[PDB]
Amino acid sequence: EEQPRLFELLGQPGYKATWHAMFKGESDVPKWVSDASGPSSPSTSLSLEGQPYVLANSCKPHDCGNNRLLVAFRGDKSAAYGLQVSLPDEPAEVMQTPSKYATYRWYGEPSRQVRELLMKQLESDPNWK
Amino acid sequence: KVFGRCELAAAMKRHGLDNYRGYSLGNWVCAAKFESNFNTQATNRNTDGSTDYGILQINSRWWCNDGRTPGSRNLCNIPCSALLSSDITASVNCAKKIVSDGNGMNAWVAWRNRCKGTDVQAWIRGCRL
Repeated sequence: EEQPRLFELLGQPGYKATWHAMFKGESDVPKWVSDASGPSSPSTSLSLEGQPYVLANSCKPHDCGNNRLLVAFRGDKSAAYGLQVSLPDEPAEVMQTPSKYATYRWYGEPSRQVRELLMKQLESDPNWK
Repeated sequence: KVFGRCELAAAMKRHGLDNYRGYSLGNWVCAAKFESNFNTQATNRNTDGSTDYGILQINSRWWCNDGRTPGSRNLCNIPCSALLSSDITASVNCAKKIVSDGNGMNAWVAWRNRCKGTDVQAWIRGCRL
C-alpha cells in the first residue's frame, strides 16, 4: 500500500491540528493551499537532526506545474511547515531555468534546516534545472 | 514516478500518441504538465465529487473504476489504480479512448484553457526525438 497522500494525513486529528496552526499568522493564503486541494502523490519519510518528518505534496488543480506546495510534518506531530512554489506561465526559458523565475512562500516559520529540507525536495523534480 | 519532460515525450511517442486523432505530441506533454506535473502517482479529489488519476488526471466517474464513485461507468474498462503505474501504457490507452469520444482534447479543461492555441511544439523542442 502507498504512503498516505496529503488529504489522508489531514484525516488524522494530530496532523490536521499542526496543519491548521501552520497558517496562524500568514495572510492572503491561496484557497487551494488552505483547503489542501489538488493532485497529491504518496508522502515520503525522512529524518533531520534526529527528528522524523513526513513530507507531503500537492499542487493547484489544472495548474499543477506552476503552482506547488510541499509540506514537512514533524513526526511527533508537534508542528508542520510548508513551501509554496509559483512559476510564471512563460513556457520558454522558464521550462529550462525554473529556479530563475520561481517565487517562494514559506508557512510555519521553518528553520534554516527545514527550509533546506523543503528546497531539496522541490529540487528533486527531474525538471527542476 | 515524476517523468522528465523529454522522457515523457519519448514514451508517449513510443505509445503512438504523436499525431493521434490529429494531435501533435506537444499537446499531450502540455496537458500532462498542467494536470499533474508529470506525476504518475498523483490523485485529486475533483470538484465533481470523484477522483482524478495519473499523469492525465483521468476521473473515476466516467473513465476508470475505483469502487468508491457512485454511478461509475468505467468507459476505459480498467481499474483506476492501473493509471498510477510507472508504465504509462494504461494511461495512454484510456487517453486514446477519451480523445476519440467525440470532443478531442477539449475533454481536458486544462488543455482547452491552457494549451489549445499555443505553441505546443515548445514542450518537445530540444528533446531531439
